[PDB]
Formats: sequence, structure tokens, C-alpha cells
Amino acid sequence: GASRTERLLNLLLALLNTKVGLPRAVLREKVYHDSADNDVAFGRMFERDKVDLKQFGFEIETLMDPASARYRIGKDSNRLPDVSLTPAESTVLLLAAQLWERAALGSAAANAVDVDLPAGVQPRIKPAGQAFDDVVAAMHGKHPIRFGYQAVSTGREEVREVEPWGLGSRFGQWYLVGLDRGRGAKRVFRLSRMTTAISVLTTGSFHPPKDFNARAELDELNELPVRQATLVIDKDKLLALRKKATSLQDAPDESGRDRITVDFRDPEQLAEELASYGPHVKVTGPAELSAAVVRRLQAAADFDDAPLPPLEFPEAGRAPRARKRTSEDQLARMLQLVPFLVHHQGLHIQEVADHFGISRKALIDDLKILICSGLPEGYPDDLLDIQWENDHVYISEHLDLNRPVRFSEEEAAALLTGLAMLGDLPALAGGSGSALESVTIKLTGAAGEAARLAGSVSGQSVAPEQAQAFAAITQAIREGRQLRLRYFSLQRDEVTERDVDPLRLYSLDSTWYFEAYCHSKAGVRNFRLDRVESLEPNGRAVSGSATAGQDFPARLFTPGEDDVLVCLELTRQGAGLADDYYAERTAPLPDGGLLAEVRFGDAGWLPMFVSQHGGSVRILEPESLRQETRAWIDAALVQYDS
Ligand SMILES: [K+]
Repeated sequence: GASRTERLLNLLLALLNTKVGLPRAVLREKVYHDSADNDVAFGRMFERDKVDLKQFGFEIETLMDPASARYRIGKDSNRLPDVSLTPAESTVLLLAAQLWERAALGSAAANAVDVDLPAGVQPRIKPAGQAFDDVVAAMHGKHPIRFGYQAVSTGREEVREVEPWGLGSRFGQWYLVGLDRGRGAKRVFRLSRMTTAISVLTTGSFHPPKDFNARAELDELNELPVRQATLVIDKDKLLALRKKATSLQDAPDESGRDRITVDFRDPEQLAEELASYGPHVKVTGPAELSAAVVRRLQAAADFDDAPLPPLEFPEAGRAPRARKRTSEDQLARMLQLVPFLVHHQGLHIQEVADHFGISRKALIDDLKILICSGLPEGYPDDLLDIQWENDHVYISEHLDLNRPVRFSEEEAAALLTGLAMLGDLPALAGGSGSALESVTIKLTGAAGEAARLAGSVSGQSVAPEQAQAFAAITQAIREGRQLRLRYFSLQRDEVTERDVDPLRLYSLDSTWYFEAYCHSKAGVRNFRLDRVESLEPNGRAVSGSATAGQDFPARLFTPGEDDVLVCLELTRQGAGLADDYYAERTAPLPDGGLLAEVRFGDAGWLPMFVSQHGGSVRILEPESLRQETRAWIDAALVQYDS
């Protein structure tokens, strides 16, 4: 079972590595050491693995001139960058990319000693959670809606009166389709082109037409023209952006800056990304792109100019709680949504929520995390077609046209890390054949030998300075012992001291971590091995408080030791950000906005966050961080006032 998955992975890497080809005798020793039976039983299990690898899209070439044969995959290369993914595989891969991104952020903040996202992380461009909630709520309650819409001819801003039939994703971008009562015909609206939040007309009713096909309506959509942007950027900055550059040269007058061109289709999408970069970029052209960036920066300046609301939070007993930090149960359930989403009849929300024993709204939030969170960097934009009608979500299968995707070594390795965490989730009663398994094998071929470290949550070697702590944690877990932990602060000038119940030791991105129930925080935390100052048994048995309580976050989602606590004001349009960042507390504000207290992983990410969201966010406290963000925005704005 597990030995077959691992055996396939090892076989695939051995054949990929050899440029000359390996004979059967060498493969037996390298991969099939486990098989205690001789050539007879191994020979057929080898033949079965060859057949099985071919079904994952790997053709084993035989070079010979019996037992005289040599085998290899990929001919002279040791990677296969091109894979064909089914919709199920692509959706799993989407969750994996989200896990990688959280791992990458933790490592960048933790290993910092002037903000800059790490390699393989780009700003997250996603449809607004609130607008999504409002369309979904409108359809559920059979209410028509109204919203500001910037016209197809980029003409006047215009309020549209719509009966919503469906939401849909094509080319990574989300659309609303519905009956436009002003035109008396159906119309498609790009969410990015809405000027307002959606007002749900809860006094009204409508029925959608029985003969309405959301997939056929959205399939008729034609991709936007690929336009060219001209950008001046600071040297040695904005790595994800430079990955997209079609040309590069020194900037005409500004020292230490480059002039690049990048291709984009939707200018609202590019402007949100570029606003997140603040003063590190200036749009020189085109003007529609430039005006969108300034608007976001300016709307962010103006919100910080607005007077401060009172910092009054309710007792949080009479309020609806924000999204909780994602747990292993939720991750496992989201994997189990995939077969519904790709089945020919799709995912019927009420019926599937009942089946999992959760509310309708809880199930919708699972889906928003999974498929409405945008595409991380290194995840391709032309992989998933999504339709979301009233109570009905389905990822359309384009028959016998698996979309080929190319991954670099780095992108495949990053994704394998997210897949290996998904692969380490608790085993259920019911393995083989799943989409998780198949996309893991395919991405392994795209990473080559780098898959061996990246595709594992346990094999990484241990630096000598960490070996002592690695052995003490290992033994404490095995013997059920509590540990007294002295943990370095980020700067390593101080230590916190605390009793912990060690639970799991695991590696990610060449880093060792241990999950432990911390008796000082009274919750599960995930610590970096290379930040342990010392660990000693304290003579007590593990308390077992981890299994007590309610659920706890999965390992990439626990609050970090280095988090900085920030109080935000959100507009109604941006109210969904309080869920994205698992707000500790919220307070509703008169016009549908809210106060939100959130933990950010690093104070350096905050100005990018605020400028990215272009007026839907402001920092209230602490004052130091608020002004430091206003300076980022002001420095960004002063590039254009000339
Ligand atoms: K090869």
C-alpha cells in the first residue's frame, strides 16, 4: 500500500536520474530491496510497476542488445516538466499551493535578519469574500441585486439591476452571469469591474429560468486581449514580477531601477498586484493601468485620513465568529469535496453539507478557501473552469483534453511540499487511486531528484547543532514525556521558558519543526528546531491536553510565536479579509464595515497588505505600524505627482 506508493516514487526517480539506463539487477537493489523473494516475484512486481507508471503518464524506455536490458525515463534529462492534470488533480494541487505559500511566509519572516516577498510567493489576488457572499446570499434567498459596474466600453460607471444566475471562473477570473433587468437580457459581469459592494435587495424576489446553463454561458466568454505594461522597478526587488518580464533594461534616469515590460490581460488584476509593491514600482504605461494603481494607493491614503472609530469590541458571545484557523479535519474534508466537484452532477451544497454534518454556510466557507482564494504563484491560470449556481458547484470536465502544464524544478518542489503535508493527514477508514496520489507522482517527475527532500515531511537531514534537540524531542514523544523548552525569540537576544507536550517532529523546505502542546499558550504551537535554546524533561508525563478541548489548527495554521497583533478597520467591500486572516475579534460598524484584530506573521508584510487592498483596509493600532504603513503609501504616491 504505502510501500507501493513509495516504491513507485523511488522507481520513477531512479529511472529519471540515469542518462545511460539502469539494468534490472541494479533496479532490484536500489528500489526493490524490500522484496525478500527472488527474481520470480520481483520480476512481475517490476512489470506491474512499469505498467502502473505508464498510466501516470511516464513511458519507461527499454534499451537493449531479457536481463540484458537497461531502462530509463526522460531520455537524457532527469526531469519531466510537462504533466497533464485532470480537474481533480488540479484542484488538489490548488490546496497544496496554498499550504506551500504559508510555509514559505513563515520561513521568510523567521529567517530575516525594506519588505520583499520571498521566492515563489506573489500577492494573492482573489475575488472579494463579501461580494461572493452577497451573490451567494442573493441566489439562496432569490433576491435580485444592484451594483456599480464600469461599462464594457470602459465608459460611464453605471448601476446595474441584476437577477443573479451564477458565478463562474474562466482564465482564473470570476464572473457573475444573470438577467440584467435594465437590458432585459442576460449579461456577464467581471467581478473585478464592479465599483461597489453588492447590495442584495432583500425586499424583492425572482426565479431563475429553468433552462439556464451556466457552463455554456461562460464557455461562450472570449479571453481578454493580452496587453503590454511598462514598469520601472527597484533593482533586486519584486522577484515574482521579474519572472513575468518580457524585456529588461536599465531605467532612463533613476539610478538603481530597471525598466521592464510585462504582459497582462485585466488591468484591475495587475493594478492590485502592483499597488501591493508600493514604492518599489512605478507604472509608466498604459494610462488605464497607471490610473488604477494610483486610485488604490490614493484610496488607501484617504482611508487613513478618515477619523478613527472607537475601538469597542463586543463580548464576542452575541457575534458571528470569523473563519477559524484551518484544522486537519477541514483539510481532509476539502480533499473529499473534490470528487463531488468534478462528478458530472457536481456538488449540491445542502445535501453535501448534511452528509458531512456541517452547516450550509460552513460548507460554503470550505469551498471559498479551496477554490475562491485565487491561484498562488507557480499554479497555472488556465487549469480550472468553475461554475457556482444556487446550491450547486461544479468544476467542468473538458473531456479528453487534459490541460498540459509546465513546472520548473522550483515550482514542482514547492508544490510537492504542500502535497506531502496533505499526504500526511490522518488516514481514514475506507488506500490507492486517489487524485492526491496521482498528482504527487506526476509532480515528482517534474521536480526530479529534488522531489526526494521536498516530497517528504520526515527524511531531511539534521544539522549538527540541532541533533541534540532532535533526539530529545524524539525520545520524549516516544516515551510520553513532557519537556521544559527554552525557545529563542526572533532576534535570539531572549528566550521564553515553557512546559510543552511534544507531539510531532516534521520537516518542510529543509527545516525541522516540532508540534507541541504549549502549557504557556494553553494551545498547540509549532516551533522551529533551530530556535530551541534547550530542551529538558521535567519529570512529568505528557498532559494530553492536545486531545482535550475543541479542534486545533493544522500545523501550518497555528498562531506563530513571532506574530504581531494589529487592529484593522475594514470596509464592507473588504469585510472578507477578517476571515482570510482568522481575526481574533471583530466589531461590526454602521455601514457594514468592521473592526478586526488580527495576527500578522511579520510586521513587514503589513504595508504591502494595506496598499494592495487600496482603501478597504486601514491600520488603527499600534500607532507605530500605522504611520510606517502611511509612509509606504505616501512614498508610493509621490512617484506619480509630477
Ligand atoms: K533520464
